[PDB]
Amino acid sequence: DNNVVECIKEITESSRNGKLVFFVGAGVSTLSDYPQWWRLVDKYHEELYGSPKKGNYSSDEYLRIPQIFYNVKGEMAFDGILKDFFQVDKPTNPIHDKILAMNPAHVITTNYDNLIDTACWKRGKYFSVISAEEDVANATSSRYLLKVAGDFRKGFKGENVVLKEDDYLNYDQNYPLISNLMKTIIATHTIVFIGYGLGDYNINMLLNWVRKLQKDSFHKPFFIRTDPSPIENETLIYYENKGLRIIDAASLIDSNEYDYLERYSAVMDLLIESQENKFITKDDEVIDYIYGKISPLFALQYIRKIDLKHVFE
Amino acid sequence: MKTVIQDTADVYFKRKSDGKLVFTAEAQTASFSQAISEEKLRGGIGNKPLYILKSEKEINLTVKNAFFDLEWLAMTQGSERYEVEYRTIAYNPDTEEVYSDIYIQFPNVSPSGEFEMSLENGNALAPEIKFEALADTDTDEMAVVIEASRD
Amino acid sequence: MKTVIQDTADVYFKRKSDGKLVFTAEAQTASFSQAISEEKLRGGIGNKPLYILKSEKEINLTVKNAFFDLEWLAMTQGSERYEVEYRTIAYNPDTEEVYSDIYIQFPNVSPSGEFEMSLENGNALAPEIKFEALADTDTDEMAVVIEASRD
Amino acid sequence: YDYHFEVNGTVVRHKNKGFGYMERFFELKESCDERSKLSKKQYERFNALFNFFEKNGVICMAKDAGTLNTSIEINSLAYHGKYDVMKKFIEEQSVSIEDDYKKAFFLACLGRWEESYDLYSNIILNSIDESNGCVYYLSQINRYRIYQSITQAVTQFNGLGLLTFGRHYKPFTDEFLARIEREMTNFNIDDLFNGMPFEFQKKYKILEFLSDNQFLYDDTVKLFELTNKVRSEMSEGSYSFGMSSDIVVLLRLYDNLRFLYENCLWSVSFHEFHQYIRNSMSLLIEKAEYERTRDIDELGFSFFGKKSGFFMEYYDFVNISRHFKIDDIKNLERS
Repeated sequence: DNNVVECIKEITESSRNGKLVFFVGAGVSTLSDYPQWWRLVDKYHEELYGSPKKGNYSSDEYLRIPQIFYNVKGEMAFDGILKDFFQVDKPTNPIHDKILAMNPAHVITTNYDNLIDTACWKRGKYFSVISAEEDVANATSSRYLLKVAGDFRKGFKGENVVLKEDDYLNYDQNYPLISNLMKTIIATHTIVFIGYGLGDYNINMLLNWVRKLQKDSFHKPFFIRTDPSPIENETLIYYENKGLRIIDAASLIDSNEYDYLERYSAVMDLLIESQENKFITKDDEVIDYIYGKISPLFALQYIRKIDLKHVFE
Repeated sequence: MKTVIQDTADVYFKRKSDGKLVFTAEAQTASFSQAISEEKLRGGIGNKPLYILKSEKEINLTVKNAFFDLEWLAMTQGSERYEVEYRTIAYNPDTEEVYSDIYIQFPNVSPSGEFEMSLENGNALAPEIKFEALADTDTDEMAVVIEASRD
Repeated sequence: MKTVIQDTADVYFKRKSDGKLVFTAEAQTASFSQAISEEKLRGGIGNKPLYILKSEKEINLTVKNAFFDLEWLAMTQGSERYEVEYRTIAYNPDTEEVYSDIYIQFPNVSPSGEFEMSLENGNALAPEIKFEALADTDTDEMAVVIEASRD
Repeated sequence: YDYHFEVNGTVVRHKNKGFGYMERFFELKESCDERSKLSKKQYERFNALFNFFEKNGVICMAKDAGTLNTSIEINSLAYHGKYDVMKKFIEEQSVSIEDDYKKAFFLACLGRWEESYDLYSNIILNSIDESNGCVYYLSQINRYRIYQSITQAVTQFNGLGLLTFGRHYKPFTDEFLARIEREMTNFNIDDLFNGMPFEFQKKYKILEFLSDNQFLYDDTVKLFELTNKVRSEMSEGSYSFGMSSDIVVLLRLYDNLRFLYENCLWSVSFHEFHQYIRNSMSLLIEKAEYERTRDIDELGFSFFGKKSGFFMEYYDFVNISRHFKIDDIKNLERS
């Protein structure tokens, strides 16, 4: 599709300029046997009411169940179940390496884990992790790894991760530097979203508010859709009017429902690999490419022949 | 248009027992170096020697290319000599017209490539291959040349 | 203690008609050259002569540390052609003991160095400078040499 | 850039507008009473400084420089070609992370290129928990060099090796090759020293040239200039007092070998590194040959009335036996 061609060209161009920022959702973390949110909520509900919930967790229930637990039993039990659930090491999956293959200047992540940290360190590109309001001043390198949702580096304590209703209600006061750095990151870069659903209320409101502010200067971030069901044109139109740009993996490849790894790998390989000019196509798209690279060299009077090896990458 | 002037070449390997084709269309370095010498030998006894022709002799050759030949290299991917037949042309200086061709033939070649060319930056291919001219204990061999200029 | 071994030198210069010492002391390069030649400049003579033994001859020299002077530099800031002395030390190889001093003197010198180093990256001072053993018509010149080791 | 360290361990003033903290240290070197004028703590700091400097070949201030007999020694077991003791060493149990680095280089040397990469990936994960800086930075560099080696090896085996050995020998498993292309897919080495923390960027700046290619360019150009110098002097009849232009070549070569062999860096086996040693030793032997035959008037021998004679020692034989080819050695044989 021409639209997918434009998306790919834009993202690659952003990669060349050192202007690509990846955004990690729960999909990347689910590709390494990391226990998902719903298992944690099921655990909490099982302790609270002696049985798991029947039916899908409503978006309000995800936030309300642990509020009830924290209100009733207290900090100790919540921390204990957190310790039981999240004191497990896991190995990195290939998508983690693929994310860092594009060399993103900064990486955002709403997953609480530290898998992306190990993935960042194994490759060799250092990032100044920021997860508490203390770290913001202390950041050394110019590259950031923004863990908006708190981490366990300082202790498996409920106070250090956003997991109860009041945190999402009081996110503004608790981590406002985080909010400000976030906003400036989306504003002045090309952001891409991967492994992220479409239901997190605070993030979606944040993106809507970003669009509302920036008006026509809002360089629209990119979204990778990876569900096996192809995206509906009505939904596509609605989210396009809302102010994003959708990339569907289902259009790219065909696979089974549970082959999420295949889909993620396919879209990421299409992005990196795509080095791209291959998209030339017809005859008269050859001169129009050579021109764009050679014509700037007309203010100079003569250029060393072998030196052209630089200009053509 | 002012000054430089260059040329070209053509290389043609062949493995014996059949007409197996491996070849390079060019040889830029193509460093050809004949060599003959002698240091010391002989017992210097028996009064009359009645002979002496010892001249050792050996030939060196060099080629660059990236055409190991497209099909049977991949066939064997998953020692019957490597005879080469060099070919080129020569022109009359007075007229500068192409009037003569040259063919160079070697009957028994043995490849001895230094298998440690691990270099430190990604190069423009150029896997230079160097060759040694080999001879059995029978006769003849090494150098036979074909020459045109029948005009 | 394994293998380098080094030594030392020293370079003194002077100005004629005064006891002025305005120049370096310690030549790092300290390369020294002597040369004699001949040509066809006398390619033809009236014969029944004797000879001239021209031989041209020349001496080239160079030193590099600088730090000429400050008192005499100041006095000269506000063409006797200068004279140079070289002093080195020599030791008996059998005993490796400091026993002799080598004295060399060149009466006429004329420094003429390439007054453009123009180097792309700044150096650590040391403007290497060269000398030619000038000569008049009178007598002697070139060099006079003295030796210690009166032991 | 405050001072300038010559290749002989001397020091000269370059960019100093204040106190000469080199000069004070070097006068403290000879002043035992002042060495006794320090606390036990400060005495220990001076002792550590003294040991480091004496191991680093620095001697004294150039103003007081006399006759300097600098020592040379190469201690890497790989240099001496002890392939059995190293084999015993690898099987032994690792103790500290430095031992892991040394064993990684040893695995690299013995031609077992496979496990070297895996051990390097192990140490790169396990390194930081001890809060060490240098080991990680060097471990990534060694990793990229060994990856270049593996890729060139597989290409070269496929290209000419099939004719060379007669069998398409596959030394590396396919999944390993598939991985190594993935991990270092976009690795452009130039940024490696520009990505590490600022704290690392203030301590070990001296280790910066090992990232890009320039570390074998800077010394190669200096060897070219020195070669031009000695070649020009060789055809004038000139005599050089003190240090000739050729002793600097020997000193640079030996210092480079010490730095690139003791630290267990893998750049030893690359062709570009052999290129340096070739034209270094060739120049040295040419200089010896030229000295062996010439003429002097009276003072020629009076200048440096002896020679090293290029007594060619054991290290010299090791170097020539390693970093040459037969076609190279016959060229020196002719002249």
